[PDB]
Amino acid sequence: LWAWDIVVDNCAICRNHIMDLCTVAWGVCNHAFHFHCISRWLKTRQVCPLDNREWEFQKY
Amino acid sequence: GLKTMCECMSSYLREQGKALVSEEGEGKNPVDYIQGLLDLKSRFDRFLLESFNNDRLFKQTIAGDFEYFLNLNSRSPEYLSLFIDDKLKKGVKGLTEQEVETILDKAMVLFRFMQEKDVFERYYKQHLARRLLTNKSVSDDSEKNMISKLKTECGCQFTSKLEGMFRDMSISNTTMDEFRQHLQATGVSLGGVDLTVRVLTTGYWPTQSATPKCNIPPAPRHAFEIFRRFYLAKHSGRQLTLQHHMGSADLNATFYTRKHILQVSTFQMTILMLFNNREKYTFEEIQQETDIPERELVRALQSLACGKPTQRVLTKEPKSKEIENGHIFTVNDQFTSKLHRVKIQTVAAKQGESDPERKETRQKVDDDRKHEIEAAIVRIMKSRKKMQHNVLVAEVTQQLKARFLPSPVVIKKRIEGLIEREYLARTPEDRKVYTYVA
Repeated sequence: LWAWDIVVDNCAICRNHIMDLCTVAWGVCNHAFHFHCISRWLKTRQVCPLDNREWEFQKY
Repeated sequence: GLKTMCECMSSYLREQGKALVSEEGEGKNPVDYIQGLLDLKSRFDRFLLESFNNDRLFKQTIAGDFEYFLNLNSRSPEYLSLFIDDKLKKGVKGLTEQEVETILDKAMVLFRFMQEKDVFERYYKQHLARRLLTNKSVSDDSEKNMISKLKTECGCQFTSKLEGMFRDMSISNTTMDEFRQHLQATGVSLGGVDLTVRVLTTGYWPTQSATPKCNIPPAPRHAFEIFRRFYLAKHSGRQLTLQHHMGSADLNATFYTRKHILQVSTFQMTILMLFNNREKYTFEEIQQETDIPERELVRALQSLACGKPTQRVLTKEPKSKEIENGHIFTVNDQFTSKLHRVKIQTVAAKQGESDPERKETRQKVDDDRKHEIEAAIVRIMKSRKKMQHNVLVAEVTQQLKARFLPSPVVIKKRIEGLIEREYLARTPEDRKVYTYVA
């Protein structure tokens, strides 16, 4: 229905660099987050500095 | 004096286990293999309980021997997953509730002995996903109870990810069912086919990295457009994973006597549509117009014309093990058939995976585990805000023991990446100096 735009460079302030070391996970607004942002908010830090607000994702 | 016979029995058990799990010969039935391990374990337990009246030393010895000889097979967890999956599947000898519970308890006990539980967890997740997609669940509550028991046996820290993934899969399945019911009540549809709407997110699911593309005919195109419109009418902007790689539907199609419902796979759907609409279609042209995989095309050919004589209404050239280009086939509906609905039997071969496919899956799982370990390594340093060269390695190995095996290379890579990405306030040159930034 609608394409997914997670921003190749950076969706927002993620503190994780444009790399897979630090997209699939849905965002807060169900518009998908950046690959770096999702990885940073998954298991990198207790407080997620990757989507302004705390991001944790849900759903399989 | 009680020690002296422990060595002999441990050596005998180790030799017996090595002989039983030896790679000499192929085509070993995973079910028979797991049955043999279970029988050996039961015999040892009976011997210990009868004569050794539950001695701690013998229990420790047998546990150590089992841990030693269990991980001798890299592919062993996959067969364990198959054995714990098909047994839970309906029709498995009509196992009683008590028998199923005992089998699950034994499987959980064995899962405790596995050294590399990450591969076992991945295989269990894949098997559960396949069973859910098989649409042949016996008891979802029983599966949930088994998952909870396995998580409790394996430990909360080790199985938190597995429990979360199972809960997410259950929630996604419930949401998909509710959305399908609402769309049906929506006083609408896209073609009247079976509501096999697999519109579910692949964020935490075992989705294949490659998504096959199937040539959607005008009817399939209209169905896809209607499904997309309904999904937009249900959740605007959001778009879950609904790839047509494993798309399934049930509709009546006639190729040009008796009305029959045809059940075909996603790859076979394009061929059926070509035969239903056109008269003569070459195999090369159909494959080019659909981009179906070679394995998928071979499976469709085997299940279409090379199957039972009752369903053999087309004589493909050639309809044998070999595949010949330009195989002209026609869907002759006038042929006599017994079943009212023509449902293609699923290709369920012996439990296992292709050697290249298994190697690729193992490599992907290992890469994911390495990435997770590297990500979690920085957490140990951040928690203490300081670590040494050996201290960081010990901390990483503390959290990377039950799930997997820690490696110095992963720790070094994580330490370097902490400085590189500035996630942690450490220095690659100064290993003694370590801090946290993020």
